[PDB]
Amino acid sequence: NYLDLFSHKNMKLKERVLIPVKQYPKFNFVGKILGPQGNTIKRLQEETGAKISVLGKGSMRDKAKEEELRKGGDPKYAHLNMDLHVFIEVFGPPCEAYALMAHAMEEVKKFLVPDM
Amino acid sequence: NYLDLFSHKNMKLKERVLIPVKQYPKFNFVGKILGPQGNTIKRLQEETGAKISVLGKGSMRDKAKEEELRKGGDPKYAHLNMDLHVFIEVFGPPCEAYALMAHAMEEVKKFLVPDM
Repeated sequence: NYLDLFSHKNMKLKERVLIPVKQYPKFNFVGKILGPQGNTIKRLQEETGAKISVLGKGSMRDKAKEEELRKGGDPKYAHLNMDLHVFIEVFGPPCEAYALMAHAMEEVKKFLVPDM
Repeated sequence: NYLDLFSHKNMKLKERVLIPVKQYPKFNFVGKILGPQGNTIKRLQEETGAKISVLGKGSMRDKAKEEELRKGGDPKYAHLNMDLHVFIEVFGPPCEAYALMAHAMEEVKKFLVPDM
């Protein structure tokens, strides 16, 4: 469409960011992002105002539970075939939607490139 | 697609931002953005690392030249039917393409919402 700076309806922005395991062979990304019992990624979302979730091959870490669930074919576990990644979604007023997503990308970069 | 944080090939991002003339009845937006013979929007681009251009009904300010060019139907003047807007385009490495466009949006907000 067009972007209207004074629009009351929010636009969405979405990104699937690969988790660079190739580049960090011994780094437990998945662990770090999620945290002691769900609490990190919880505050990460609270802090960014975005929806962030980890998805794809290796996201439960547990090759079995993933094979079971994949093979179960429940649609919700669809993502389990995909490369491991972080799925960032914002829903924001046009005047700030880019700000939101960029902030969110920053915060997430901190995890995915941890020696930045 | 997917977003790769360690990718050498740049992604593009584009936005068409309406210039809110209804909201600022007596404000010469077009003038301000372009400047003394082209120099503002020139630095704006230099500073953001983005491609920024003003387009649509009123972007020359000159009802005649616009009628002539519209009716001339040269494809380049296509935009002359559209609402007046700023067209922001970035071409950037994935790890910072969002940063770039958000910065650029901010800089442009500065012009389009001038009393903010």
